[PDB]
Amino acid sequence: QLNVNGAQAIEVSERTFGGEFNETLVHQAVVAYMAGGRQGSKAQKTRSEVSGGGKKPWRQKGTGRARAGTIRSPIWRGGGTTFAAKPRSHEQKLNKKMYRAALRSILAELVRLDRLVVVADFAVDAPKTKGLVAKLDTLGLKDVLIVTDGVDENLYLAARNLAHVDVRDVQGSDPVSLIAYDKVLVTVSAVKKFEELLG
Amino acid sequence: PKMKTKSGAAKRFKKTAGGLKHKHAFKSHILTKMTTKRKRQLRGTSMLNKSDVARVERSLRLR
Amino acid sequence: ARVKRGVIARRRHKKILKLAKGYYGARSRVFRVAKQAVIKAGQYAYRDRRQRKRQFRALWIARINAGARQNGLSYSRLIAGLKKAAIEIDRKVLADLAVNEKAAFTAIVEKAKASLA
Amino acid sequence: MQLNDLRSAPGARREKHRPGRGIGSGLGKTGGRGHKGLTSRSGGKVAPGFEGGQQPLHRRLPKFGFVSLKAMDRAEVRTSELAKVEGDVVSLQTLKDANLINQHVQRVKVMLSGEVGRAVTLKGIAATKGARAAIEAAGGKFED
RNA sequence: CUUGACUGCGAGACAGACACGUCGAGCAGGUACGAAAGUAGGUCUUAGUGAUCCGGUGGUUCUGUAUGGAAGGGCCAUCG
RNA sequence: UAGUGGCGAGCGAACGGGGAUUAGCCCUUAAGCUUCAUUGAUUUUAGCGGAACGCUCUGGAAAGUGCGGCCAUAGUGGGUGAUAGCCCCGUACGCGAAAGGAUCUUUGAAGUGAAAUCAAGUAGGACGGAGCACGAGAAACUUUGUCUGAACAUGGGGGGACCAUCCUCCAAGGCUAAAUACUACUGACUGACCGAUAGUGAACCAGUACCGUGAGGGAAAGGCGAAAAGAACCCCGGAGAGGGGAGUGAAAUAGAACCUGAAACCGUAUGCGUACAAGCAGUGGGAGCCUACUUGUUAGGUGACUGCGUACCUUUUGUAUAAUGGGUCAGCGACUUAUAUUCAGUGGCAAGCUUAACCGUAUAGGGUAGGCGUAGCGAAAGCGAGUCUUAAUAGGGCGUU
Repeated sequence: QLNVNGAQAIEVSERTFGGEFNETLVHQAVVAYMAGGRQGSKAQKTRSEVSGGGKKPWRQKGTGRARAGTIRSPIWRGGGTTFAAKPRSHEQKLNKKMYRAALRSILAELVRLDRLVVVADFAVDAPKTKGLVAKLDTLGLKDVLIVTDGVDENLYLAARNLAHVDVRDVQGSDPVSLIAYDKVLVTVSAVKKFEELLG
Repeated sequence: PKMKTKSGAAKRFKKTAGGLKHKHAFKSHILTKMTTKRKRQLRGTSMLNKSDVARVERSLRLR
Repeated sequence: ARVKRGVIARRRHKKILKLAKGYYGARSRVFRVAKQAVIKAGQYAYRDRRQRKRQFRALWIARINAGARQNGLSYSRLIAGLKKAAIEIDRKVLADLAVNEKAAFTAIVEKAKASLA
Repeated sequence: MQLNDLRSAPGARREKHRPGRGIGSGLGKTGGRGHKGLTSRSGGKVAPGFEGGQQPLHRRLPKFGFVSLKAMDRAEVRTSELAKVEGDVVSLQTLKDANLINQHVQRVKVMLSGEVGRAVTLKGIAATKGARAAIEAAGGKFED
């Protein structure tokens, strides 16, 4: 089914790879991922929380002045924000079947647009960025996602300075970061692990 | 649970799959005055009228 | 995400206050009087697109009337020929011929003294 | 697929019209609330059940019934889902291993609402009359 | 005569915002009567009335906080 | 939800499950904990080293352009005359402590735990209260202000009035870590937070100035430039203030009240109109005049004369209304958020669907306790594709492929 660099096929499932693309589903999984990485850490003060303004600024009548009840009204420039923020969460619920079906719809389009490149194995020996630039250049390859079955330590130490690549495992791959990089490298061990999860 | 039903409405309206069933009024404490035909036709458990369903299942917290 | 609205409010005041250009006093220079004055000038501009079609229709008729009585015929006797004859010529160019081409307007009022109805 | 090229189907997301932003938005000046009276005030809510002051239905009709505390631990299974157990024995515990029956349930009566399929043995579990027949049709048996 | 001022109901309507309200057979429990066809689910008709919640009373097959009971509750009837 | 409640408004369990944490020791004397004394160990209080770029173009200035390299366990850091992985300070990554602090750990020591010896003015009760979700209610159980008052393992308490029978426990002596709550104060990282009317009241000598007898209330005020190179000298003036030059700089209409420099408001110049004409001040028509241009049947300005014309908001049956509000400008200023729920649209799965805490090398995956669905009817026991009722399977309501 899928073809590799090292002269073989893999015969992957029609389930995990090569299904039909649902952009309504992948949009929901991308908006869900991009919101669960938001930290809702902000707050503004309400009219109760701004310092001061206990008493009325003047009497209710006789003064020819509009009705006030505190120096810290939201109309006044000292006052509180009217619907002042508190730290809230922007986490939202994907179904577990719905994350998996959206990944299974992305992998199908990475195959269909030639953005997925399968290699037999991908390992560097030295913890060195120059050694991994020189091996991605044998594949004609920049702005890559490298998806292995388990991220090894030298492959993580290389390419974590390198400007346009990431090294993920299969569990740690996510809808945004394999729709963002212009190529995805999966090993043959990765498409096995993608079919344990999705097929 | 962050929405409280009226406890006083759940005593009155039991919910079935045919609707919200209730008992009848006028069946207390003055019963020799009315006929037996009017004590017979109020003895059951009626159903709740269509104009009444929206007000009751806002009280019984279901809207 | 706070947004300050000083750039959009000044370009929106400057559109309404460019449409107020040429107005007396505070109608052309402060916004609360110029907003009302540009609204009113576009209510009048709507209304008077209808009256322009009426004010010229009266002016044509008044000159056709004045140029017909030169030839011994009123307005309403001149127009009356043409449910019986048929020139199918309108008030706009008969007023232009009553002023300018006065001999070709005399030729039309004799075709209407030939109708007699 | 690009992050620059994703959108959902038409009708999946809506604009969330905001009330009170000018008189061309359609919800100008009042925001769907109309004019005076409480429903346009803030906190302008009518309590549930309130009918302007007459006796409402939840105080005018009589209370009736008691709730049985005997039926809190009672539950019903049906013959459609008796084959979902394992090991050809339908017990009280085996109905809890498959998620057919909650915990704190200790009285199960099985009705007829489908087909049994497998030959199962129902121990310590009441069955109806039409359900006992459809189990013993499919090789079942009963004891306690 | 001495009870149909019946018991269970009730097709279908009328009124009707809702709660209410009004009109109405056949089988039985069973009936007075008529010797019988049959009439009778009160009065020539329309006023003579009062929700719920609390109590009171008589039933009940229902519930009955370990179990057997009771207490309390529910249902049905009726009173304040 | 059960209960509870002028059975109103409301208040609200437990059983049973899923987890976080994990220890029980003693009153014939103990774990544990404090204080020292030591045994190793780990941190903290400062630091040290820390890779790799040149030419060219525009420019006041290069990090930007153009070309070619390099480094990378260091590439979206800070700022350097405009935007720097290779200029600088850092960063990744290694190292480092005379002397203290703190945590952990050895193994002694003095203590403490500790009240004495398995619990008597105690349990129980009567009055009056309070609590238990429980408004004393059939009111259990717990606490007690007043008054009383036991049994002793062939005892005693509970199991929601109460009594029997079972079951399970030993009150009236104690001590116990972790999981849990909070952050005035430190430090590091972070932000679909704010950017001087915002964000702390407070970016600036702010809880200041000021107001109060006092408690207390409580402001306004940031920006020259890359560098002060902050204007030597000359001229008018009062050895002024403030200017005109000259210098400085890329720029001084960046000259210190200093980036940008808007609007109201106030001016000077120019063109046109305006001193016999009545009113929401415009609009339709429209002459003349004046500027640019090119041809004229244009473009800009002014608008004599004339037709029609009683602002705006709000509130109302209705307002030019002599009804409300607005002196004007510029900023600011009002449908939000959380948690439950219903309906619609749009999706995933589908007779099933979905997890909550929590676990997690952590938006994955696990975790299906639970919630809803597949069956209803009845107040309920219950019966179930069926009850109720009545002595009546006889007659209707609800449900049902």
